Amino acid sequence: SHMQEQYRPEEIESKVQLHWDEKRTFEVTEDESKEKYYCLSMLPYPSGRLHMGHVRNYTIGDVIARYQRMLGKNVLQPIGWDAFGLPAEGAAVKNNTAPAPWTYDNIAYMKNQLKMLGFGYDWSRELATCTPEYYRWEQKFFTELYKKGLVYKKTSAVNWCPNDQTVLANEQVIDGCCWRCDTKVERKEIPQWFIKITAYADELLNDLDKLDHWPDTVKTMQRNWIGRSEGVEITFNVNDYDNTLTVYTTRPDAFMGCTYLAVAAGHPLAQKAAENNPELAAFIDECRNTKVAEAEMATMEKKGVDTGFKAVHPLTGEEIPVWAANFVLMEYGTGAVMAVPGHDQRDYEFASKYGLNIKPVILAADGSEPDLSQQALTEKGVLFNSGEFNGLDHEAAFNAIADKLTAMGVGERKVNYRLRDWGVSRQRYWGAPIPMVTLEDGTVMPTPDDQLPVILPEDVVMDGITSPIKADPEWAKTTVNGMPALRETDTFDTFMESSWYYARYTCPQYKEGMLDSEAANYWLPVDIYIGGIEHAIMHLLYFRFFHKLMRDAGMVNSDEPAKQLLCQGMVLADAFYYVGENGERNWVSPVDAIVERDEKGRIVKAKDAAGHELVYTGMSKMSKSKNNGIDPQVMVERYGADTVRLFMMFASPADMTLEWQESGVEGANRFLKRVWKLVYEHTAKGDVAALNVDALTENQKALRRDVHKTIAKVTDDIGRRQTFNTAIAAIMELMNKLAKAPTDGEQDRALMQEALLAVVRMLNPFTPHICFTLWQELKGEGDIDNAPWPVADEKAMVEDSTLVVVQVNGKVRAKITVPVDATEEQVRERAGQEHLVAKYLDGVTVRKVIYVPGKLLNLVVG
RNA sequence: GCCCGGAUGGUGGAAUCGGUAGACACAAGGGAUUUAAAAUCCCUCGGCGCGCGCUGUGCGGGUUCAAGUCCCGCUCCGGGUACCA
Ligand SMILES: CC(C)C[C@H](N)C(=O)NS(=O)(=O)OC[C@H]1O[C@@H](n2cnc3c(N)ncnc32)[C@H](O)[C@@H]1O
Ligand SMILES: CCC[C@H](N)C(=O)N[C@@H]1[C@H](O)[C@@H](CO)O[C@H]1n1cnc2c(N)ncnc21
Ligand SMILES: [Mg+2]
Ligand SMILES: [Zn+2]
Repeated sequence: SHMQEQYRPEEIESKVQLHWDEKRTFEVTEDESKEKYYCLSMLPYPSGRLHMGHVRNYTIGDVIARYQRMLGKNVLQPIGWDAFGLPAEGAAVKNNTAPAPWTYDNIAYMKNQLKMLGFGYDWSRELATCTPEYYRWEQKFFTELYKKGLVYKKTSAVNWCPNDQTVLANEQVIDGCCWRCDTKVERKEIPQWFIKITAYADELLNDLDKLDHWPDTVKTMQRNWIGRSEGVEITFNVNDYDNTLTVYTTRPDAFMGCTYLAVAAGHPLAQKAAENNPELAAFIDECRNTKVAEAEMATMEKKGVDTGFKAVHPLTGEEIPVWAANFVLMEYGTGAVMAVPGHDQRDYEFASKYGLNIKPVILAADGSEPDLSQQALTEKGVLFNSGEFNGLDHEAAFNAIADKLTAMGVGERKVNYRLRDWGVSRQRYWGAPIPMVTLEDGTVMPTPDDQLPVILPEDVVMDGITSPIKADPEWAKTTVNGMPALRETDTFDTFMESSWYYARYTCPQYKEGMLDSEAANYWLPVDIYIGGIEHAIMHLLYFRFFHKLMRDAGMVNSDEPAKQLLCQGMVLADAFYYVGENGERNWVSPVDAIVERDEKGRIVKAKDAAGHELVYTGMSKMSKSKNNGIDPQVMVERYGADTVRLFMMFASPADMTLEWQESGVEGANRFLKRVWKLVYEHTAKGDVAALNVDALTENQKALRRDVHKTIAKVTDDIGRRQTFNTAIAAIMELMNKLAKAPTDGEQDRALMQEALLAVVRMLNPFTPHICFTLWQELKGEGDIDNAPWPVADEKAMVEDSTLVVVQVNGKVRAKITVPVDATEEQVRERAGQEHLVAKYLDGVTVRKVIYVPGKLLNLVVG
């Protein structure tokens, strides 16, 4: 029980971290007496090392968790591991191991790094998603979803390197060819399992209105991703072809100006025409090189070839040419469209290139015929050049042609969504196996309940090309309904495990079912959910979707999983690479790469310690993929966890995208030494007297105002705003004022006790290790972790005056202190007494006066 | 391409509901203690020409008494784009 002069983190931090582990401070149960607060950070993929992206996410959470703990609540802050994934396979092959032990090594290493950063997690509720204790229940749930009719199998496009005969990911393809071998990747239609997320398309879209504490950035992204759309599916007939063509459109009003139809590459009409036509056959085989990604679909030049078959326009009775094209999506809509080039900018460029007919049917705003020499007229208006449908407005023209095509019996109104169904089949090893069984009959059915879980074997060896569970034919064998059967070798998408980990944290050792609803509904829904903006759409839409499925199974009460979403900004860093000797992308770290910069700041050249011409790919999010992550363990060993934690929070507000930099860490270490020095000098003098409230000087009253005003600001900045940089900045101001304040008399040292006890509590969320020690030295009640959050004294914060700015034609000339209860006439009189104000008022008249109470006075002058 | 964000001194940022632009820090320069250094404490710090005047928040216009903040048109950079997680 003795404080050193010098602040030594290495001696303090490890000793306090053991105390938290041994006393089980952050381990919690479902306490009915206390108020719950579920503070959830998104669980990491165990890549190997942590990086400053991870540190920002998990400090932000731990700040809120420790803050909410000090408000007197039972705070659950869990931590787990999204263990399944693609990187584990490639790394296992490269390092000559299996994917399982590689993943458990990386979990072990990262568990240490998190513990040394001192995040108050509930380690008794730890989860690894690659263990069968976890994935047994999602398998069991998948079979339940099949029996409800929410699962179905269909053919879907997949990236396929033809030589190796393996399914590649989107990341594994680069610049057309495959990243291993010099051979072009091709689209391959392959049967896969899907879950009907479109069944909950409206509910996912509509419930965004109820999420008031989610940011509008994420909500509007999810609305646009789902893309609910009311329109008409119009059917056609073809001359020398039996099968009809159905097309979707939101603009049936412009149907009479439909000069041609565009068709997707993988449409069954195009296959019939390609038998005789040699150039059309070459176009379809060229569309094999089209990648499975919407980025490369639209960015490329919109090419096309005439099919030959002429579709009959049902209303006009005219033959129109069907065309193949590489900008028309297969899975969105039917496959084909009703291309109106006169009133669509995408179709206009297609019609202008190939010289197709451009028919105008919609009048302009003024009632005049449109001018379609330069561009299309996307706007909606009155019809003309459309037979019986002339004169009608957009609302009438929508209904008229819809009622006509419903009456004719070759058309119907339909609610189409952009949202496609969630394809969950993957053909890799390191994943939870899909519980489906193909019998010797030929019939497919779910794996029965007694045979679950379908355990993935960890003890294996991988060649790299084919999966071990696929390669060995003995694994698939089983016996269902008293006959031979072959279970599904496809494994789940890793989003499957991340779509219910939040629920399983409430009851992670529960052997009887998927969720213990007593425990689940106590904690759920999640109060604050903290992740990257990267997961705005993909994960967060599955996350919610899965909650609604679990609700309909009677597992959980709430309609939504998370109350508040806090999407922190991506921690950015530069990313370099060089092409290998066999076309393999070797990403070099920024530390290794020597760089020559521009005068503005941009990068021009990029060498490395070896000597390769590196390819600079701009700033990008820290990740092991691009090899630009910065390990915090170097800075933690040098400066301490608290220093690194405080710097991450001080550099920018949570939601803002930060470019990572080393310059700034020294300011945090200097600040903590100043806090340590002020308490050392204070406590060394001795104990303190009781504080006399109404016996202070004007300096002492003003100082105590700034103490309680900081408590009000820091409470608002942490609680409501999550602007931790301004909260920390506010405390830095107070510490500078406390340093200058003399602590000679008993009233000053009594004030300094209240100040330091307040400042140490306000810093505890950010820098918990140093504050735990200083709390004992200031002689507070128990541990700082469970100690109460400071409440500001409204009597202490009362002002006797306020600053008023004086402007003359919107430009500041003087500044004055004025009493709070002061009229506009008193402020004008005081403002006139200033010499810089009266300088510009002479020779001219006061035309208009603008006065903001207690803030600003602007004099408009002629 | 499409959807969603971002840009403020040498650098990260502040200004919370249209109202003092640059709080709080880092880096740099000079001064002070110091056996020299480390460590600590001071001073200066957007630009152009003074105990003053104009100008200044990525670029071009606009509204207003007042714009970093609101409106219209752009540039550049990030995130997602359905098999990275
Ligand atoms: C639920 C599941 C789908 C999550 C998934 N397992 C996952 O994302 N795993 S993880 O290892 O990549 O990250 C864990 C957390 O850290 C954030 N993060 C990652 N990189 C950065 C960065 N450069 N900057 C800021 N934050 C980053 C990320 O959003 C997440 O909250
Ligand atoms: C006045 C011009 C009318 C225009 N010609 C039109 O009908 N466009 C379709 C519809 O209006 C819109 C719905 O999002 O996208 C188009 N669309 C529908 N399905 C698809 C698809 N599979 N691929 C590309 N676009 C599509
Ligand atoms: Mg700049
Ligand atoms: Zn290949």
